[PDB]
Amino acid sequence: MYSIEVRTHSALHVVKGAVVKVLGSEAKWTYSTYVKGNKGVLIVKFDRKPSDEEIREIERLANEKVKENAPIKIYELPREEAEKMFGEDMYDLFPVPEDVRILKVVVIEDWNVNACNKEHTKTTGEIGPIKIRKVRFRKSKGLLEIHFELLELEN
Amino acid sequence: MYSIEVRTHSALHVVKGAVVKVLGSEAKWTYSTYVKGNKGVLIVKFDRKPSDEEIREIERLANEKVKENAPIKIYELPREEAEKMFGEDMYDLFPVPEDVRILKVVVIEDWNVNACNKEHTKTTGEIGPIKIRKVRFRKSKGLLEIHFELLEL
Repeated sequence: MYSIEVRTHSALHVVKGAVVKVLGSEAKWTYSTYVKGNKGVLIVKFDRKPSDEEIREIERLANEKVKENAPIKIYELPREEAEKMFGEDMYDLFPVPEDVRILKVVVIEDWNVNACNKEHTKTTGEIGPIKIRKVRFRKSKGLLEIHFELLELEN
Repeated sequence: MYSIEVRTHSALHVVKGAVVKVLGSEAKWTYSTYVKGNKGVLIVKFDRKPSDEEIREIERLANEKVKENAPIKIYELPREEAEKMFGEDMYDLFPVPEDVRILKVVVIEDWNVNACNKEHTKTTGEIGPIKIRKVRFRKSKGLLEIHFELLEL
């Protein structure tokens, strides 16, 4: 039985994966993230405002991965042997400081790979249904904002 | 008489200004910077590889600002103050930590405004001629790399 913030934290990886599956490689770079209670904000680098349809497909794909109850594997490799095992993709827009040389790369098979040290749930089913509440595109910096929240319907 | 590093530091702001004059608003966000001796690397967020011509125009503009010997004014306002004086423009792609509440905004009139705490030269003339050695565009992250160096003699 995990907290709601650990839940929400894992959802970020799930939503990130769905964002990429719908929008493609152009949206694979995370700019930043934020978790507060059952609310989360994923900001990914992108160039346009997704149509309401893509947004729904993102949400549905996220929720679908939750139902699949896939395992969230947390490897803890070197840096390079993590580097050419997962590649560039495990990093965010702004890589981790060089004074770090032991990465905890969180992975969800064929979905998302990210260097993260926060606490995660063992499987995706423990996250629960995710709902996207607001999508904001910021032309200037070219950043896409995905606001979502975990739901409490018996979960 | 300033060091080479302080000179190079200042050139960054000059080059940044030139980069925006040529490429426009789309390139106003700095991703990161690096100074080593007389070499500098300005990485700005952008979506394309500038043509050889634009690169030259950047370089020429940069050097033109150096000859103008304009004053590099270093204001030091409390955080929320310098916000509506200079606006979002004084920041980089990734803003400064919230645990900072007193900014040193370096400015070059109608050229560039940036929150920086490094040491700068009083005027642009003390920077000297700037030379761009390599421009790299990274499609994936959408970042443009402007490598340059100050000249000697």
